[PDB]
Amino acid sequence: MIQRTPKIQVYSRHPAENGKSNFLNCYVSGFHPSDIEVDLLKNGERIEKVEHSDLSFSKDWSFYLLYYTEFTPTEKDEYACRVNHVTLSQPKIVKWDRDM
Amino acid sequence: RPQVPLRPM
Amino acid sequence: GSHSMRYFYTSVSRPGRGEPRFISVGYVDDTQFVRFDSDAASPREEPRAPWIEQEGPEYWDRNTQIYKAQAQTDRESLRNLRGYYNQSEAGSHTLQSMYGCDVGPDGRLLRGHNQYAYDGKDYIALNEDLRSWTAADTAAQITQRKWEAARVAEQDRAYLEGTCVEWLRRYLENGKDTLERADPPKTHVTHHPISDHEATLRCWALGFYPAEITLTWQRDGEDQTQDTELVETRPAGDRTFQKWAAVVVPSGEEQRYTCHVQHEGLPKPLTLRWEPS
Repeated sequence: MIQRTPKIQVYSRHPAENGKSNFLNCYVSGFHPSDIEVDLLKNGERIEKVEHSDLSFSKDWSFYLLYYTEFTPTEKDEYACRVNHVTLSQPKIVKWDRDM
Repeated sequence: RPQVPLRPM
Repeated sequence: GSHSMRYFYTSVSRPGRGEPRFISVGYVDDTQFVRFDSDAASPREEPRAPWIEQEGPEYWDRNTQIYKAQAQTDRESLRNLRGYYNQSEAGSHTLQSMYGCDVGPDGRLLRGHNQYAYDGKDYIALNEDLRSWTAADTAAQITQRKWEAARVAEQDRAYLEGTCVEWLRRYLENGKDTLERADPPKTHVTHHPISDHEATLRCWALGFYPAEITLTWQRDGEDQTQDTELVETRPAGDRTFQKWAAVVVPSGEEQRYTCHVQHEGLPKPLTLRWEPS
C-alpha cells in the first residue's frame, strides 16, 4: 500500500510543575496503516493506565491518535513514548522534554 | 447523525 | 463563523483474525461527538461530547443499526476492491470514508463531501456538484459505473443538503456554549542559548480552540519560512490545542525577531517578542 511512518510528539497538557498532577500526552499522527503500538514509559517501564482517543484521520487520510495518562512530574523521573509501526525496523522512543 | 449505507463499491 | 460536520469511517481487514473491524467517529468542527466500534463488546453508537447525551433512545438505536449495516457494506466493498486490484486474500487492506457538510454563519450549505480511500490512496469522490463522481483508476471506474446505475449520488445529495445540514444546525444550537466559542491562544516567547553564537526563540500558543492557527516568525519584518521549525498542532486532551514555532537566531539579534499569531478567538492578531526579565 502506501505506508507512512508516524510523527510523534510527547508533551504535557499543562505546563509542567514538579509535584503537581498533570497529563502526559503522546500524539502519533501522519501514519498509515492504522495498526500502531504505543506505550508510555516512566523510567523505562511501561505505564499501565494509558488510554487513547478514538481512531480518526486527517484530510490526507493519515491516521492520528492521542495516548495519555495522569502523571505527577518530578525533577528526576524520566518519561517517554515508545512507538511501533510496520514502517519501523525497531520501536522508536521519544523522550519527554518539558520544554517541547 | 450518519447517512445510511447505499451500495458497496 | 462557518461550521462542518464530518463522519470518518475506517474499515480494516485482518485475514485469519475475524471480519474487518469497522470504526466510525463523528465531529462537529474539531469536537468529536460520537463513536462506534465493531470490536466493542456490545457495539453501539456512544456519546463523546456532553451536548449529544440528550438525544433519545431512538437516536442511538437507529444510528447503531446504520453503523452495523455500514460495516457489512464496507466488508463487501473490501472483498470487491481486493478483486478489482487482483490482490491476494492473505493481506490486510483499509477502506476509509469521509462525508459531511459545511455551512456558513447563516446555516446555509456551503458544500458537501462524500469520498473514499483504499490503502491510503484516494479512490472515488463525489464532486462538488453532488451529482457526479471522480474515479482515481480503472478499479474505481467500476464503482463509478455501479453507483451511477444505482443513483447513489442522488441519495447522497439528499442527505447532504437535508439531514446533514439540519442536524448540524441542531448540534450547534444544543452545543452552542462550546461549539460556537473560540478560545484564543495564550502566548509567550522563550529563549534558549544553543551556543555562544546562537539562541533559539520559541513562540508558544496554548489553550486555543478551534485548532486552526497561524504562527510565524519575522526577521526585520520578513517572514522566515525556510528557517522556522513549526510543530504540528497537537491536542491537549481538554478540547484545546497547542502549537509552537522556533527559529535559531544570532546572539544579540533577538530584538529583530517578532512572532505573529493569528487565531479566530483573538480581537486582533498578536505580535510578540522575547522579553528578557
